Amino acid sequence: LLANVKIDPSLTSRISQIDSFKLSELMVLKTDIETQLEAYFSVLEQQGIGMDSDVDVLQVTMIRKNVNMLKNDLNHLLQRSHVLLNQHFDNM
Amino acid sequence: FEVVERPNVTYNDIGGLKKQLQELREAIELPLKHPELFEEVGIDPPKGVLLYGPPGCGKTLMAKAIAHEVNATFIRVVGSELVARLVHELFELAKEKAPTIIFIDEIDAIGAKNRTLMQLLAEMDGFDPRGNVKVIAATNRPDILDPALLRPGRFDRLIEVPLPDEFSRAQILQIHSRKMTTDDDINWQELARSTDEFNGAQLKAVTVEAGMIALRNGQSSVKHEDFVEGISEVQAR
Ligand SMILES: Nc1ncnc2c1ncn2[C@@H]1O[C@H](COP(=O)(O)OP(=O)(O)OP(=O)(O)O)[C@@H](O)[C@H]1O
Repeated sequence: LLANVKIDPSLTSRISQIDSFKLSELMVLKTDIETQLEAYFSVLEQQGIGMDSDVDVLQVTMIRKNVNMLKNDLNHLLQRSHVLLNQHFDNM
Repeated sequence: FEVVERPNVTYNDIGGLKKQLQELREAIELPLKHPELFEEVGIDPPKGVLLYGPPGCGKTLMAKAIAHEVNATFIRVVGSELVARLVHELFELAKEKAPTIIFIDEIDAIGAKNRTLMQLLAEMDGFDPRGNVKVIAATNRPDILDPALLRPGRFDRLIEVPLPDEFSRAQILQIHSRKMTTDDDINWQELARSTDEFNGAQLKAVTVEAGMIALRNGQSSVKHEDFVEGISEVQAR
């Protein structure tokens, strides 16, 4: 019965730009993605169901799918943030 | 599915996992580099090797490093994202771009105990060993798999790929710190203790978190304190 989730403005737009962002933008993005996931996890706590009636199942099904897509994106964010990070210390 | 012509990942990029990785090379690298020897003595190499273990422990890493050291094409499939036409098409491409290492991730999602499953059994009976296409599968639950997959001539070679032990963790942190200037007084062993029960993925994410803080501080390298804040930061996730 959640309604308290914080919402991620311009996220799906910013997410699709990971490969083209600069490091500072990635830092703000990473923090924002995590803020979103914190909200999703608070909810997974309230049902007491981990990531592993019929309107229950449907929401939980979606909640999970959302986190996974967010995790797959945040993962990409770090893989790219890492490469950009490595370029900084080879630059030097 | 993801195809990589030739992945640029050496064994040098894999922290720990020495015993397992050698087991893998005995099962895939050897019959590839010298298939005749397996015919001379007359024994078939394993067509498929199953890598089971927790996530972010380097199952993909191992399969890419083999594909690298053996100069092969790396073709990866995600098991959940398959949930039969596509399996045939896969192996077809795999034969076409030989040498090829087929990496089936989340195999349990399609191989629990249907159409797509049966297809995979067919495709592996199809191509013969000593051939230059080898299959590697990755899963969490080898218990949950249908016993047809583990029968001989398929995934008949099993390798546990567990979390990094205290020391393996040190390597993994250093490994992701190589391309990154690092102070000489950095205590890699204390870091390994504070990252109890960490995985490879998380340990990489620590190095990403550390180098960020060093950058935010305009340091010319990453200090030991940065890492610990990194571990601190990573812990909350
Ligand atoms: N032993 C290791 N040494 C160095 N890095 C590692 C190791 N294990 C994992 N990693 C890092 O963790 C991330 C995930 O690795 P990988 O996908 O190979 O693990 P996996 O077991 O295949 O995960 P999954 O369960 O998603 O298949 C990679 O970016 C890799 O750099």
